[PDB]
Order: sequence, then C-alpha cells, then structure tokens
Amino acid sequence: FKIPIEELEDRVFVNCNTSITWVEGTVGTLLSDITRLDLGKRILDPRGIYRCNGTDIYKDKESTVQVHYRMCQSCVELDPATVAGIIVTDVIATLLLALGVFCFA
Amino acid sequence: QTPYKVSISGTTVILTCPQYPGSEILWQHNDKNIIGSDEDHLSLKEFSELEQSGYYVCYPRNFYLYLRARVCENCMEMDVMSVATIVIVDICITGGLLLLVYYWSK
Amino acid sequence: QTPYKVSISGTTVILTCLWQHNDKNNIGSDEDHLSLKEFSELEQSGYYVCYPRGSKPEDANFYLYLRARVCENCMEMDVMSVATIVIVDICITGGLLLLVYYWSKN
Amino acid sequence: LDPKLCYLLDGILFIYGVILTALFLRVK
Amino acid sequence: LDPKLCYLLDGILFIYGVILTALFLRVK
Amino acid sequence: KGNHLVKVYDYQEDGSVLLTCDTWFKDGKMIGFLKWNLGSNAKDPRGMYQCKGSQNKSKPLQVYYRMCQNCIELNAATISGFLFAEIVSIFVLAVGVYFIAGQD
Amino acid sequence: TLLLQLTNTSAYYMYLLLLLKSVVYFAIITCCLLRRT
Amino acid sequence: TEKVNMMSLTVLGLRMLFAKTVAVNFLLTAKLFF
Ligand SMILES: CC(C)CCC[C@@H](C)[C@H]1CC[C@H]2[C@@H]3CC=C4C[C@@H](O)CC[C@]4(C)[C@H]3CC[C@]12C
Repeated sequence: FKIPIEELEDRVFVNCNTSITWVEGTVGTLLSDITRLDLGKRILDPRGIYRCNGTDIYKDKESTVQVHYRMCQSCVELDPATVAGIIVTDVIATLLLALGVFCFA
Repeated sequence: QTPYKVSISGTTVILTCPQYPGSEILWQHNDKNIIGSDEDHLSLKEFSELEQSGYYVCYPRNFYLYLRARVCENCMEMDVMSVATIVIVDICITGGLLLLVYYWSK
Repeated sequence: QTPYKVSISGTTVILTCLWQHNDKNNIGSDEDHLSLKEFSELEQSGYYVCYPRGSKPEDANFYLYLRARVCENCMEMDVMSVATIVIVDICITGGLLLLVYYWSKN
Repeated sequence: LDPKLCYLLDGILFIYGVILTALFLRVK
Repeated sequence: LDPKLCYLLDGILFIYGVILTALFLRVK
Repeated sequence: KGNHLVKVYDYQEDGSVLLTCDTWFKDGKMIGFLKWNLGSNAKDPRGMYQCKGSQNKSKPLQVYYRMCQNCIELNAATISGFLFAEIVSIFVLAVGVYFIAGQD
Repeated sequence: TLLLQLTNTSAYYMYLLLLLKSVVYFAIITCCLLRRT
Repeated sequence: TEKVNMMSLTVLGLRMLFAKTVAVNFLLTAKLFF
C-alpha cells in the first residue's frame, strides 16, 4: 500500500481514505478534519513517521511511509579555497598580536 | 516502528534499513531493481530530484521510504547558533593565549 | 563564424549579427540592430536566430541561449578591475601618507 | 541573517566600549 | 536598510572606541 | 530535426546546466569525450559546442550565461558610504602617522 | 534575496580594501620600530 | 540560494580580521611611543 503525496506550488500534504496517526516527527499544525493532515510550509525541513491504514476495499492492511524533506534554504556551500585562505591569515594575525603583546613586556 | 536513518553528506547519500540488522537486504525504486547497493545500506551519488527521488522499499531475499532532497556538493547546513559560538570560542582561545603570554612573560 | 557580440550596459542588452526568436514576426527590433530593455528572466529568454530573406529560418549557422537577469545600475567585473582598484588605492594611500609624514617632521 | 551579523560583532564591541568608558570615568 | 545601518553602527562605534582609547591613554 | 540536432536541456531548478544532442568539441578543439555534462551556471559557462551522429559535421550553437553573483551596486546610496568610509580611514591613518613622525 | 546578496558582495570588497590598506600602515610602522629598537 | 550564505559568512570573517588588525596596529603604535 502506497500513501500518495500531493504537492501544490507551496504546500505539502498527506492524503488517505482513513485516519492517519502522527507518532514521531513533526506534525506541523493541528487540524480537526479527518483523513487529511497539513504538513505546512515547503521550506521547513518536515520530517516524521506517518501511519495510514487502508481503504474500505483494502481493510486491515497498514502502510507506513517515511517522508523526509531536505530542501534546505539555510544551508551553506563551502569551497576549500576561501575558508583556508581566511583561516591562515587569522592564525598569522593572532600569532603577530601575541608577539606584540609580549614585546610590550 | 523503528524509524529510517538517512545522512545526506555532500553528493553521496546514505540510506539504511535497520529493521533487519543481522542480514543483507536488496533494494528497489518503484518496484524496479536498482550508483550501487551496499551490504546493508545504499551508497548513491550524483543525486537529482527530477529522477531517482521517489518511493524506496527494502526487502530480504509495510514500512516504505519516500524522500526528496536538493543535494549540494561539499555543502551542508548550519543554524544561527552554530556560527554564533564560533566567534565566541575564537575570542575565548585568543584571550587565553594573550593572558598566558602576558602572565608567563612577567 | 564569429559568434554574435553582446555587451549589456545597465539594463540595455545589445546584440547584432534579420533577427527573430521562435519565428514570431518594449522590444527594439530594427532592420540592422537589436536592443532590448527591462530584460526580465521569466518572460524574456530562449533561442535567437540570424537568418536572411528568401529562406525558412531554420538554416542559420548557429543559435543562441540567454538566461540573464539584470538589476538597476549594477555592473560586474572579472579580475581585471579589482586589481586596478587595489593598486590605485595603494598608490593613493602611500602617496598621501608619505606626504603627511614628511609634513610632520618639522 | 542580517540581524545575526548585526548583533554578533556589535555585542562584543559594545561591551568593550562600555567596559572601557567605565574604567575611564572611574579613573577620572 | 538593515545592512547599511549595521555598517554605520560598526563604523561609528569603532571611531568611538579609538577616540576613547586615546583619551584613556592620555589620562593614565 | 533540421541539421540542428543539439538541444540544450531546460527545466532544471538546480545550479547545473546540461547540453545534449539526438565526441565533443570546445571552440572547435578536442576537449570533450563521450548526455555530456556541461557544468554549473554559477561559474558563468561559455564556449562553442558540437554534437554529431551518422550524418557528417553538424552545425554549431553557442550558449551565453550571464549569472554573476558578483555584480555590485553603483548608485548614489552606496558610493557615498564608500567615499565616507575610505576618507575617514585615510584621515585616521594620516593622524596616526603624523603623531608617530612627531616622536621621531 | 537578490538585493541582500548584492549589498553583501558590495561590502565584501569594502572590507578587503580596508584590510589590504591597513597592511601598508602596519608595514610602515614595523620598519620604523625595527630601526629604532 | 545556497551561495549567499558564504557571502554573508565571509564578510563577517573579514570584519573579525579587520578588528584584529586594528587592535594589532593600535597596540604597536602605542608601544612605539615608549
Ligand atoms: C588603527 C589605528 C592606526 C588608528 C590610530 C591609532 C593610533 C595611530 C593613535 C590614535 C590615538 C593616539 C594616542 C593619543 C594620545 C596618546 C597619549 C600620549 O601621552 C602618548 C601617545 C598616545 C597614546 C597616542 C598614541 C598613538 C595613538 C594610539
């Protein structure tokens, strides 16, 4: 049994034809309507384990789909050139300051 | 009930099924056998979202995995605090070195 | 043989080789000139062709592809000007500092 | 992100300034 | 608007720090 | 069809552009070898590309990418700040060297 | 998000210029200090 | 998207280095007078 995952322009939702239980992860917001949940904003890194049963014609069969989003908008792409270039000059600047302070005494 | 684990580092992406930790498990993507498999996990690279981003199921010889990720090479995430403490620790270590040099040099 | 030369100045893009885009005969379309303003990325891109009269436009030598976005009064540089700015600033600072140092020694 | 870069350095610098002024006013 | 105010604060406070360091050095 | 077999790959929300046709040459020279990848759009890719099949030497087409992430601002709201900061720093350094030379 | 990156890459050149311009004053100070002491 | 974050982090690093260098130069100039 598959749990379809619809996707609008800026919304991520979970649909079934029966009750779905949020056991672990992020539920988002509380919604009283049955057989439907709203995960929330697409850029929230939503994660969780969602437990959805079968339909009337597929009774007494459970399906558990692990839904994991990694669409990061607060992630940083690093290149080795810049970080090494700044770390070496920071180290040399700190050494120099120490030298100066010493000389002062 | 045991949740899946996944660690997307750089371009190579790891997916594991810890349901059967004492055997080796095959792998499919949309009921098609699948870049390569491992002893227990999945070692996949050159990731894309348009393709190879769907529903994954592990099976030996009802717990399903569906994921989507914008893989970014040599590129990870950090929140506000993870960069806010770096300046603090830098200031602390430089101050400690300064105090040590000053006090040791009478 | 020679690829078309385009050198965007501000919001003005200038290109020359007729001029069509997806064979559909504001947008400045001149008989021997082509310039274009408010170059939005979403609505203004794709393929461009330089083809003469008397021929169906799909015999041009080679195509074009543009995915440029442009802001208001923003100019970019490779590493030619940055070195020039750095060296001219260093020369100015050295000259002024040396002059005011010599004026100091009274 | 901009508020982070605003507060992070300026806090330490501001504190420095304050601790410096306090000393100067106390000595006076 | 925030980045420009941020750099303005940085500059103004840095100048204040320098002048106060000078004044403290003279008085001592 | 129409002796323009090279078709750039579109509809990609990632920082990576692709070019394909239905070996490879850069500016008419032997750089490529074999969907051949082109590169990321951040680095502002350029060049001349070629694909061919059963038919003889096909007809080129070029790609212009302008994506800068390097363009700066040049209106009066920023040049004033640049001039102010540069002049203040220059004046501070001049005062410092002036005093310094006073001691010597 | 374009405007923030625009301003940020404007400020980066400013700070690189200021550091590379303070280096020359450090160099002019160190020569006199070495000559004296 | 994912490149502006380095542009923001590097400018903070350069601000840090600017403060360190000004401290260096101030300390050395103050010492020269003694
Ligand atoms: C970043 C740097 C170069 C900015 C300028 C700082 C230096 C060059 C200047 C600014 C103010 C100056 C100080 C002003 C007043 C005094 C008190 C006097 O009894 C001894 C010199 C001393 C202590 C000066 C030393 C040099 C000084 C510290």
